Amino acid sequence: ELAKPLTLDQLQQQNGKAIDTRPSAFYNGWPQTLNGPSGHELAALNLSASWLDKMSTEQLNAWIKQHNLKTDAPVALYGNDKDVDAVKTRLQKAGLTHISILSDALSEPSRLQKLPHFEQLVYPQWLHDLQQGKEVTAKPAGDWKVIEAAWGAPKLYLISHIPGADYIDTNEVESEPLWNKVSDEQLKAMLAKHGIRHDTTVILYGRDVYAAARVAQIMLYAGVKDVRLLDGGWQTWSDAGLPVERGTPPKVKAEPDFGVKIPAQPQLMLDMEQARGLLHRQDASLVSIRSWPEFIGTTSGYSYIKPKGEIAGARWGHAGSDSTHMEDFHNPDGTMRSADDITAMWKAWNIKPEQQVSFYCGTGWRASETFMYARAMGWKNVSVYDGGWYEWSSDPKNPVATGERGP
Repeated sequence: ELAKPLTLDQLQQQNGKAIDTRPSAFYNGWPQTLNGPSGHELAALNLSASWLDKMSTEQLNAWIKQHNLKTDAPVALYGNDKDVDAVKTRLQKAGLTHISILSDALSEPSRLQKLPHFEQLVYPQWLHDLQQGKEVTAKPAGDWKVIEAAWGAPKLYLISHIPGADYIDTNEVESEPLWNKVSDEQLKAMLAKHGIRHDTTVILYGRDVYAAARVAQIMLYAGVKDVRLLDGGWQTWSDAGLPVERGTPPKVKAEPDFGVKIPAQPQLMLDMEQARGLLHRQDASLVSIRSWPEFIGTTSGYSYIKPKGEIAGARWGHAGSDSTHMEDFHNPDGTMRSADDITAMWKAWNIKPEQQVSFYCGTGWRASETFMYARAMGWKNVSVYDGGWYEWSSDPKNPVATGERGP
């Protein structure tokens, strides 16, 4: 059973921590109802009851230690009753000894904290409701498109996809020889074919978030003003049990006139020499979003990239276990991890919002995901260095760092 309830001020006086047991969408800032409260209590941690069946004892234990919860320091939970009880039970089994309810949680909307642009990382019920013609928070200001992105021709999309979702093949936005973005003229044709003007809202999802992210960032470069991602991609829609549609992509009405000159935001993409110029500075960071084996030089990550090693002077931004995973940015349900947590992860390696920051990996997909998360987090000067390791290392004169090493 729960300890004595605590108000936030009592919690602060007793040096405790608040834990928001709601899904991350609500933690991030999505209101649970129209004009409803937006965000989480100050310095709150997010442990969503919905993640518990995907977190082992080890995983929860690591999470407790990584957030500096002391066994006997008060923790005050909030959210719905059932989610609060589920969290309480696991935390008790993990050995926390002072678990209470935060009795005034969410009662003062003006004191809550949120992702500066949480509305860029959407969630399934929002998108269903949008589709159904309901009023939603942060509604698209005008026309909108929902689009699944994956490599190659539609595969899983044919079996199942989000109702009314188009499909983009990532090969429409990037190509040989270097898996850099196709030309400004080719993006113009791709935008037109997918019914996208600069003032069209685009919501992108993939089986893998980074596929969506990559399309997304390249559309932001071109000039689509309002581009967003389904947070956690397809598996969140699947998990929610919402309706699906099947079969080939339906006809989309083309938009032959984009309505501004492409690229409207060239600064969001950096070339080799721009990337080079960030290195060895405190006011900028060129950031490797590659697995640690990539980063130290054990492997290149890619069957088609012979060289091994890292851009010398690049700072490690974390990423995932191999070249096609992104665990270091995901919660157990595949959604973006807490901004406070990403922020501390990057700060430990001297990566900070006040710097000019550019992310890269082997060819750009993982860097695109981190780009979109930093955008949602309010980071004002971020980009992707497209060519990345494949480009960097294709010239033997570029400097390469190797081996285990710290900040």
